[PDB]
Amino acid sequence: ELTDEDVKMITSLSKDQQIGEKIFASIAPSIYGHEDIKRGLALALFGGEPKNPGGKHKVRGDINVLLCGDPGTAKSQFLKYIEKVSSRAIFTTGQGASAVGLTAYVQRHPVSREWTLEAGALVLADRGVCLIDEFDKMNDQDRTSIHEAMEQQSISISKAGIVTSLQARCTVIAAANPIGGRYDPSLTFSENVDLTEPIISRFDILCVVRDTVDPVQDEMLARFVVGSHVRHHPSNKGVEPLPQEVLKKYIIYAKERVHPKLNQMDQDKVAKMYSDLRKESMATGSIPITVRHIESMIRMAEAHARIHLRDYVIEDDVNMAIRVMLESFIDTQKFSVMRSMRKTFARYLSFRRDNNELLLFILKQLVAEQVTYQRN
Amino acid sequence: DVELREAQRDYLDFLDDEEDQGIYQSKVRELISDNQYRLIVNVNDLRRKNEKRANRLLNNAFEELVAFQRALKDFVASIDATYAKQYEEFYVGLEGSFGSKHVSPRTLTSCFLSCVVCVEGIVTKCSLVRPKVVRSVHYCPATKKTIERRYSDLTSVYPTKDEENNPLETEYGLSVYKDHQTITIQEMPEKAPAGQLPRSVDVILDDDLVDKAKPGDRVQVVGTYRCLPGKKGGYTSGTFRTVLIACNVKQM
Ligand SMILES: Nc1ncnc2c1ncn2[C@@H]1O[C@H](COP(=O)(O)OP(=O)(O)OP(=O)(O)O)[C@@H](O)[C@H]1O
Ligand SMILES: [Mg+2]
Repeated sequence: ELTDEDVKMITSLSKDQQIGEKIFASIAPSIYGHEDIKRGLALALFGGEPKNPGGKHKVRGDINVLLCGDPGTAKSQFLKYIEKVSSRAIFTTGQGASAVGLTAYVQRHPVSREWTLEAGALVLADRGVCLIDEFDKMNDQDRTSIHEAMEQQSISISKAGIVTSLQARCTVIAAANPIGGRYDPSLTFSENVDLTEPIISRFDILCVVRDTVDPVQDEMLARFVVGSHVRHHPSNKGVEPLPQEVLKKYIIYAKERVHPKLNQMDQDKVAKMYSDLRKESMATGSIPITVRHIESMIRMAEAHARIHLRDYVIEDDVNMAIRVMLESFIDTQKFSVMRSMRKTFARYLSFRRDNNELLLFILKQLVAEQVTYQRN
Repeated sequence: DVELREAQRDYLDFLDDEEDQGIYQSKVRELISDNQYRLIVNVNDLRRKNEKRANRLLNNAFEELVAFQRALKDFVASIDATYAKQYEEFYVGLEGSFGSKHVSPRTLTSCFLSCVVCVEGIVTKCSLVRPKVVRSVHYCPATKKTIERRYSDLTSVYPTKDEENNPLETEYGLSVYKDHQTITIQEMPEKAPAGQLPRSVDVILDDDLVDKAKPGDRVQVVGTYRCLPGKKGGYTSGTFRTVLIACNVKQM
């Protein structure tokens, strides 16, 4: 895929001034809705900027994503699309139904009969994407291996005689279901998922996919899937999404060439925002905000800049990264704290969110309240 | 053989310990009094008395040990011929401070072949003790003839028919066997590097040492390191199988 004069093509639409919306809408075109999840996956695809000040502070440039949601919401579809669209992308499942496991080992390969070091799946995706379905059904050793990979960005093997440490700088995109098969907003995120706090603490974006009964959305999704079934019958075999091949060409060029530097970030705004969030979160019995959240916001701002190839993070990039990080952090909170932080930080969470979207959301909330009152 | 005669004379002079502290004369008196036919000699004594002899013994183990054992047999005959006649051969064990030879199975490189090595290790294998024949006696009922055949230590033909094809019935009782065993020793896990697998080495024990060490015991084996041959064949690979022909086994 080493072409030339396609740098012109990528730059030609790079200046479109709305390419962000195009790319965010050009992820998994077979999945309706879930726009925020698509945005998060785009940011994960383009990635951040790994930096190790001196040689003693290793900071990962990846953006790990965890999609926790009740079943029947196309999480595995997102993971499979990422598998399809991203080079050096591998897919594995918490169950043993995956070709390659998460943990390293050494053995004679069954077909080649040769003694080889089967590196864990995470290692195979050394510079790519590792998709982990059924993230909440892993083994103890699988959990330990994912923890090691996410924490230290490497794997240490001492199985037979191989005392080695080989690095796995992967971006983990995971899919999981809530405990009991249904996500209950009355409980915080960290407690309605079969995952310990340290594991969840290493994910930069948490997407809480909820299947709530809604006649309009239900009808729209039914039309979508039934039309897909019609169009893929054997006999018959607000922007425009980019073609997938051009999308991956753009991803390659951005991920390989442009390395945005945050010399224009407004430290004042970020510091005040962080202090306010700390005070608010501790004012309530809620999971607090920590430094790693600022780290994740920095990574997402760099990734968003990379999407636009700016080479210099701009105020709007920082604001969008803050929007995404605050959306995730708020949705991880319980029901009451959800509204508390929504109202307290509605300004931040409304960046680049036009009036029509908020008005439609509020009207839908009101009509749903009316429906519930009617049918009780 | 001038060299072998010199070696035997030097060894016999060393064993003739009356002008000196009388240590090894007392040791020979000990071995004869308690009815054993193997002597243990500290290498430090050889170094203190004759550095050339010690170096030759350590660097060329086989012939030097043969000369030392022959001198030992001569000395025990001189002190007492009655006991000396009982045993065909008098063996020797070594101990003391082995400067560069003291190694482990890991450090045991081919550089030490045909030398004297004092290895320390953990015993992993102790094979069943087998009687290896050294001298067979066969009796012919037809010809009334008893024929003795020797079997030199070549570490093979067993006669069954007389000259004119008279069956020979082996005389087990009058035949001479030496008990023999093979053990596998390993480097102590304490001193082995934490990463790689253990490294081991074989040891061959003749009489007086067949069961001196039991499986799973920390031992020190002093002996000769040599190469074993393959069986008769037109083609051979440069590979050789090496073992440690023990001259002494001690519990650490
Ligand atoms: N938003 C959507 N757009 C299009 N198709 C969808 C959407 N949500 C679900 N589907 C379809 O509904 C079915 C269920 O989705 P899928 O099998 O991917 O479930 P899932 O979210 O991975 O569930 P689980 O957690 O049980 O594995 C699929 O056929 C999928 O194509
Ligand atoms: Mg699934």
